[PDB]
Amino acid sequence: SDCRTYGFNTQIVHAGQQPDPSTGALSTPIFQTSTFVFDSAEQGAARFALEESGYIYTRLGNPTTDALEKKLAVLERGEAGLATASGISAITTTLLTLCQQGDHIVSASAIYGCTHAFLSHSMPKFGINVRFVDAGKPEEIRAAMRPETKVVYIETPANPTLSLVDIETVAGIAHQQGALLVVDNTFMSPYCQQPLQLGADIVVHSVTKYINGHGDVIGGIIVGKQEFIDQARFVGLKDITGGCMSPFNAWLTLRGVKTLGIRMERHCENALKIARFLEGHPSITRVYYPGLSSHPQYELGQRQMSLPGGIISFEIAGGLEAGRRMINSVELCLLAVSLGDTETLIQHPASMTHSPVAPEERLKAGITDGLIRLSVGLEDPEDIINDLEHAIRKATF
Amino acid sequence: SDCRTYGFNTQIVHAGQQPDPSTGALSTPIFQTSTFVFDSAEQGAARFALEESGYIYTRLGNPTTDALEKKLAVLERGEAGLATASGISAITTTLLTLCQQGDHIVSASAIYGCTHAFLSHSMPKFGINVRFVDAGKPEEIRAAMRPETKVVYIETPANPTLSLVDIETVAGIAHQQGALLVVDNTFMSPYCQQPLQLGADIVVHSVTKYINGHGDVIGGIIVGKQEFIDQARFVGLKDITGGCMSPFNAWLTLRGVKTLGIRMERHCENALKIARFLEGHPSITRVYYPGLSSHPQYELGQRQMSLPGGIISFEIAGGLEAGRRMINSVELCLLAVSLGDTETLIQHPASMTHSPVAPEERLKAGITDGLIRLSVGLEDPEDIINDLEHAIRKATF
Amino acid sequence: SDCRTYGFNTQIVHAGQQPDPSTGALSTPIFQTSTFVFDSAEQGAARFALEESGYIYTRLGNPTTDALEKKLAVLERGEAGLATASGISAITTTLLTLCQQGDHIVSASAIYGCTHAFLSHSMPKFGINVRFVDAGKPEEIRAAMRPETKVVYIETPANPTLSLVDIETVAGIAHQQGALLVVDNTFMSPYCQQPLQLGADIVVHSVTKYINGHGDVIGGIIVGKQEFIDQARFVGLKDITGGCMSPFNAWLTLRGVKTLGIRMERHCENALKIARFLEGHPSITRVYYPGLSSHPQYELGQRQMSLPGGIISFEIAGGLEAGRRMINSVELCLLAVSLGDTETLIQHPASMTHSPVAPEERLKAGITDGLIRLSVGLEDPEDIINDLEHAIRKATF
Amino acid sequence: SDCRTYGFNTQIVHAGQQPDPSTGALSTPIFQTSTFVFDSAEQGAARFALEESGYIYTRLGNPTTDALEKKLAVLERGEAGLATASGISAITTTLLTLCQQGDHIVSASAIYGCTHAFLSHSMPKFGINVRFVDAGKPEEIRAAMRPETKVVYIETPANPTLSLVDIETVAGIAHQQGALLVVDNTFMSPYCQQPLQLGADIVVHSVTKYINGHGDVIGGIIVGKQEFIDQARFVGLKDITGGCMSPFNAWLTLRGVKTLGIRMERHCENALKIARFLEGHPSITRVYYPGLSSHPQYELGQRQMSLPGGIISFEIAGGLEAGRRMINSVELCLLAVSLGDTETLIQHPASMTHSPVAPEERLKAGITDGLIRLSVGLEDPEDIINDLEHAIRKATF
Repeated sequence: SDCRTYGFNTQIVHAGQQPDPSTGALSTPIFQTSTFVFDSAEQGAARFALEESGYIYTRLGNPTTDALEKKLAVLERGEAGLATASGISAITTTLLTLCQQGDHIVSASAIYGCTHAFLSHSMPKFGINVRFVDAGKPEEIRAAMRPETKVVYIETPANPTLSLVDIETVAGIAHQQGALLVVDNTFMSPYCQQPLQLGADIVVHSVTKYINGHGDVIGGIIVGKQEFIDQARFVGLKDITGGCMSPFNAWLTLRGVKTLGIRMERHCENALKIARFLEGHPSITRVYYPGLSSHPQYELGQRQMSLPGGIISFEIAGGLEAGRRMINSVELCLLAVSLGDTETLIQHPASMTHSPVAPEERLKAGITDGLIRLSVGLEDPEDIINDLEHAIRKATF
Repeated sequence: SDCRTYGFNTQIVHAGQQPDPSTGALSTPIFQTSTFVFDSAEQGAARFALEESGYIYTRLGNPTTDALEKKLAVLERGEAGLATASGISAITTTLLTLCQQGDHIVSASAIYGCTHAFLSHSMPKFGINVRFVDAGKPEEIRAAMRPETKVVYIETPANPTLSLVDIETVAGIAHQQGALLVVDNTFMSPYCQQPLQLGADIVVHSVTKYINGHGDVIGGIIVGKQEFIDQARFVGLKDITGGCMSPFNAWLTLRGVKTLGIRMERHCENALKIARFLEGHPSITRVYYPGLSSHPQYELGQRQMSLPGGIISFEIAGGLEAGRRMINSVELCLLAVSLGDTETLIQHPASMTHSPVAPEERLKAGITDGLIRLSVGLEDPEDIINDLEHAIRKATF
Repeated sequence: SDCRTYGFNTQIVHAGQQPDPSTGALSTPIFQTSTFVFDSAEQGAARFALEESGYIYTRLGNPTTDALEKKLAVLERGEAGLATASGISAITTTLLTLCQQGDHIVSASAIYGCTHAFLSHSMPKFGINVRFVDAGKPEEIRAAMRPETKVVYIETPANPTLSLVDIETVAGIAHQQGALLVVDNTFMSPYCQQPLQLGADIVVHSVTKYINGHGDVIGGIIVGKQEFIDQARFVGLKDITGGCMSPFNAWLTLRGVKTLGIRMERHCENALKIARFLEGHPSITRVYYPGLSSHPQYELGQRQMSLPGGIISFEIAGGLEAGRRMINSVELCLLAVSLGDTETLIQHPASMTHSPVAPEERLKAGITDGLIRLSVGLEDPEDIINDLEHAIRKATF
Repeated sequence: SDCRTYGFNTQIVHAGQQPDPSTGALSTPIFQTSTFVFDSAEQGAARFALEESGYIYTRLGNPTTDALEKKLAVLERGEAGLATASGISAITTTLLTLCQQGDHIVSASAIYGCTHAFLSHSMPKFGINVRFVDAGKPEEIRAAMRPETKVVYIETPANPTLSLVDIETVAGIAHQQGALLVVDNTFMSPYCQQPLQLGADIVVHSVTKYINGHGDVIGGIIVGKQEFIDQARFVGLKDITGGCMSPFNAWLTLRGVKTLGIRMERHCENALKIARFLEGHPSITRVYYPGLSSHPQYELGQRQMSLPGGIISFEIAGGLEAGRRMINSVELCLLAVSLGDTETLIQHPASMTHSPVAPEERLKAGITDGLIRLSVGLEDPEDIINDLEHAIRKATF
C-alpha cells in the first residue's frame, strides 16, 4: 500500500521507510559510505548520466538520506524532499538555486537572525536584492514586489513574539505576481502546519529543532516539486553550497522523527499549561503564545495550525535586570540558544545573544529588555511551572 | 609540549587531540549535540558576543570538529582549520567568502568537474567571472589576471592525467598581483604536499578521499590564516553555504587520519609498483604517474611533493571498447567514481561518467577514449597487478 | 537540585544527565573509547585500586553508560544501575553473580524462551538447579523453595498471555525464606511498573524493547543495591559474561528513553483501543490484555501497574491455518520476533518461532495454534485496526 | 573469486566484505537494528527453525557483524568467526560453551589478569577446575592433564614479559590427550601469528587492541570450526553470556582492521627501533622484546611469528621509585592500561595497576618493581625514543 494513504501518525512512523530488502532489517541501515560501486561500465554509464531515476544511489541520494527525504515529502504533502547540512543550508541552497544576479526577494522581517543576515548582507553582494517587510501585513508583501521578484520568503510563527503569517493569502499574492512562496516551517513542523497544502511552493526546515527533536543533530530539509528539488540537489547542493547531510545525521533524524506526533502533542499540551500559568502571573507583563485567546491573530492560528506549538515568549516585569535574574535563578530549564529539544530551554535575548546590538536596534527587532523565550520540553509541566515560578519570584521580589 | 614541534607522523596521530580533561577518555568524545548550554546569562552574553576566543564551544566550533580542524591546521602548517559538509563546500565556502559581484577568479582548467561547474556556471550568475587557464603554464595564469582578480585557484596534481602545477611560482604571480592563491590539495594530502609552505594562502581538501581514507565520509576542510578562517566560519558557513560538518563525520575523519602516514606510504609504494608494471605492458599506450621518470614534470614533482601519490591514470590500447572490456573484466578492483579509499577503485571516464559529453568535449577536457583512472588501495600490489594483467589481456587480445 | 525529587517525566528526560562540564554540550557526549588515560602514576594507583568511587571512569564505568545506568536507577528507584550487551546478559550476569554450584533458583515458567533455556539447560550444567513454577500462584513459589534457594525469578506480565505475578506477595515469600527476588520488568518498563518499590531486590530489563523503544539497540540493564551492582559490575561483567554495553548503544538508549513517558502513554492508549476492537470481533475467540475488564487478574494489575502496557495477545478462530493466513494478509503490521518498537509488530508463535516443538510441547507452554502476539506501535490506532480487521476477515471468511 | 585465495593484505582489506547488493554502497552498511522482519509466516517458520543456513539474518548474525566474523575467519584460516561484547566475553563464551561442572582446564599462568581471575575464581564456583602452569614449558602442560581435561588455554606472547609459548607443540600434547587448544592471539593478531595453522582449535582475541587498533572499541572475536562456532553462537552467546557485539562496534572494528597490515608493520618497525634504543641504554637493566636477539626463545619466535609485535616491556634501574618518576616524566607517551592503540601507551604495573597486591604476589606474577610496559604507536619512533630518553634520564639521574 501507499504511504500517502495512511493517517498522519502512521506516516510519521512508516513513510519513506521499509524493512531492508536484502536482510529484513527493520531499522533503516546507516549507509555511511562516500562511494557507490557499479556492476559494469554500462551501469556506470547509464545510471551516472541517468541521474537517479531508476533506483541507483549516489552520495546526493544516499539510501538512508533518501528515506528521510521521502518521509518529509509525505508529511509535508510535497513531491520530493532534499536533506541538507543545516537549516541555514536548506534556506541558502533553495534561494541560491532560484535566484541570480539582478533578482529580487521579498522577505518577512521577523525571521531567524542568521537568515536575516544571509538576506541582508550576503544576497546583495551576489547581485540579489531583498526587501524586508512585516509579513503579518500581506499588503506590505504585495507593495514590495517588483518585476525582478522571484520569491517571497516567510517564517511562521514569526521568530521572537510568535506573530503569525497568513500563508494562503501570501501564496495568492506571490503567485499572482509570478513569484514562488518559500515558507520556513521549522517552529511548527509537519505536525502543526502544512504550508504546501496552503499554497506555498517550497517548505524548508531546520530539522535541528522539532523534526529531529533530540538536540543532537544539525540539519535541514527542503520539500517541494520534483522539478525544483532536482535542481536544488543536482545544482544547488552539488554545485553551490555542497551542504549534503551525512547519512548518520539522516539516520538520527529518521529516528527522532518517529516520535514527532507524540512529542508535538507533549510539547503543545505542556506549553499551553505553562502559557496559562504565565498569563495569570502578576510579574509577567505579556505572554506571546498562539494557544492563548488573547493572541491578536488567534483566528488565523485556528485556521492554519492544528496545534499552537511548544515555543512561548514572555516579558518579565523589571526589564533587563529582571530578565538576567530570572535566567540565573532557574534550576531545571537550561540556558541555551536552540529550541525544539526534549529538555526545556530558556533564553534571554537582550541579556545574552544581543548584548552588542545597542538599545535601539534590538527593541526595533522585536526584542524588549524583559523578553524571555521558552522552548517547552517533555518534563512534567508542574516541574517546569515550579521552576519558572521560583525564578520569576526571585527576579521580581 | 607543542604539537607543532613533533615529527609529522607524531602530528598525524596527536595534533589537535588530547585525552578528555574531565574523564581521561583517550578517543576524542563524539560531541553529537546541536546545542550548548550556558551556566548563567553573563556567560551567555560574553561568550556569544565574544565569538569563541576563550574556549567556549558552539555548533560552528564543536569540540570534536575543533580537534579535526586543529589537526589539519598543524599538518598543513596553517594557522586555523575549518571543516565542512563536503569537499565542494570547502571550495565554495572559501570562494563565496572571498568573492562578491564584480570580482574575478583565475582558475586552473584541469580541475575536479564539479568545481569546474561551480566556477563556469554558478559563479558568473552571482556576478563573479572566472577565467580558466592551463595552470601547468604559469604564464597563462599571469596573462589572465585582471584588476578585479581576487583569487587564483589551482589543483595539483591536475585531475585526469596528473600533470603538476608549480605552486611556489604561481603563488608569487598571484601575490605580485595582490590575489590570494587557493590550492586544492585533495589528491596529495598533507603527507605528500604542503601548499602553504610553498606560498599558497589557503588550502582546501575533500577529506572524502585520503584524509579520511576509509570511503565512508563525505567532508571537506579549509586551512589558512585565522583572519580568513574566522570569516569563512562566522560568515561563509554561518551565513552563506551552511556547510557544517557533523561531529560524527569529524570523529570518523579524525579516526581515519590517524593512519594517514602509513596509508599514504602504502598507497604510494603500491602505485609505484603498479605504474611500473603498466609502463612495461605492451597493451598500455601511456601511463600518467608523477613517480615515473617519464613524467614531463618529474623535476617539479621532486621539489614539490614528498611522495608521488596513490592515483594512476593510463591509456589502454584499443580506445573506448577496450576500456569498457577491461573495466568489465576486473575482478578485484571496484568500479566507482571516488578515489583515496583503502580498496582499489577503477573508472573509465569515457565509458561511464562522461557518456553524454560528445567526442569533442571529453577529449578536449583531457579525457581520451582509452583513459582509465586507478585509485590504488592497500591490497597486495601483486594481487592488483594480477587483476589488471588479467583484465588488460582480456580487453586487448 | 536532586534528580530523585522531580516528577517522573522530568526524571525520564533529566535523570543521570547534565550538560557536559567542560563544553556545555547538551547531549551526553558519546565516549566511544576503550581506554582512559591517567595524569600521573599516583592517579593510576589510587583510582585503579579505588575502583571508581571518586569520579574516575573506566570501561566498566564509561561516562555515557554511567548516565544511562543512573537514569534507570532513578526511574526504578534503585541505588545503582548496570548496562549490559543484551537483556539476556542482564539476566545471566545477575544470576551468575549471585549463584554458585549447589545453589537453587525458583523461577516462573511463563518467561522469555531464552531465559527458560538458560535456566533449564545452562544453569544445571554449572551445578545450579532451577525449579519452574506457575508464579501466578505464589503458593507454588513458596512450595519450591529449598535451603539452597538463593533467588526467586519472575517476569510480569508473563510472556505469552500476559497473566500477572503479584510482586509484593512473592517478594515477601522470598525474603521470609532469605532469597532475593529478581524481576524482569522488560514488558512494563519503569513507566508502568516499579518492582523495587514493591519489594523486589533486583530488576532487569531488555532495553531492546521499550526503554530504548526504537528497534535499533540490543542491550540490557540491571538495577539494585550498590552492593549488589558493584559485584555484578566488578565480578559478573568483568570476570564472568564480559557483557559490557558499548557507549554508542548506551547513547542511543539514553536518546530512546527520553521519549519513554510519551511512547508508553501512546502504546497503551493504542493497545487499549485495539484490544477493545479485538474483544468485540466475532472471529477472535480470546483477547489477553491486562487493560480489559475480563482479565482474570484485573484487580492485581490495577494495584501493581500504572498502565496496562502495549502488548496484546489474542486467539484467532480457526487455529493454525487461520493464524498463518491472518499473518500473511497484514499490510501495515510487520512480522517480527521483537516487541516494544515504534512500529506495530505481529507474530504467530505456532506458525513461526515454534514449528519444531510438536503439538504437545507448544500448547503446554501457553502457545495455542491460533495465538497471535501484537506489539502495538505509534501509528494511528484506526490504521492498525483497519489492517487487523482486513487480515482477520481474510483469514476467517 | 574467493577471499581465501588472495594475499594477506588483500584479505585484510576485502575478506568478508562486498559492496552492498541492493545499493552498491562500498562501505558495509551499519545494520544498527534489533529486529529483522519476515516476508510471510513461512519465512518466519523456515528461517527461524533453520538457524541461519540460507542467508537469513538474525541479531546473533547481523549483516555488519557477519562481515567482521567472516573477515577474521579468513585472516585466521578458521571456518567461522563469532564477535562478542569484549575480549573477556570471547574467552568466557568459548570456555563456558565447552565446559561443564566436573570438567578441567589446563591454563597458562602468564595470562591477562582478568582471564586469570575468571579461571581462578569464577570457573571453580561452577564446578570447573583449572590448573595453572608455566606454558613456556610444554611438559608442565602435559603433566597437568587429567581425564576430565577438556581444554588447554594459552596466551602468546605471554602477558607481562613476552615470553613465548610453542603452539604447535602444545596443540600436539592437548590433542593426544583429547583436549582442545584455545589460544589467545590478541597481542599478535592475525597478521603476526596464526595459531589455527599451528594446530590450535580455537583462537580468541580482544579486538579492543590491534584488530580494531583505534582505542575506541571494546570487543572480542572467536574463530574456529563451524560446529564449535555454531554452539558458541546459538548456545554460549544466546543462552549463557549474552555477549553480543553491537553492529556499530562491528562496523568500527571492520573499519579499524582495514589498516591492520600497515599498522602492524608500523608498530613492529617502531618497537624494534625503540627496543634497540632501550637495549643500549645504561639505565635499563632488561628489555623484553621478541625481536631482540637476546630473547631466550628467539628461535621459536622466528618459527612461529612473522613479526615480533608492537609491545615492549622493560625494567628501569632503581625499581619502584624510578618507575613512578619515569612514568610521571613522560610527555608524549600516555599513561593507560590498554594496548594496541595508534598512540604510544605506557604503564607501570607495580606503580599503578597492582598497588594492593603486596611485594610477594606481584613479583611472583612476573611483575618487578621496575617493570614498565610500552605499547608502541604510530608516532615517529625518534619522538618516542626522545620522550623515553628524557623520562628515563630524569628518573635515573
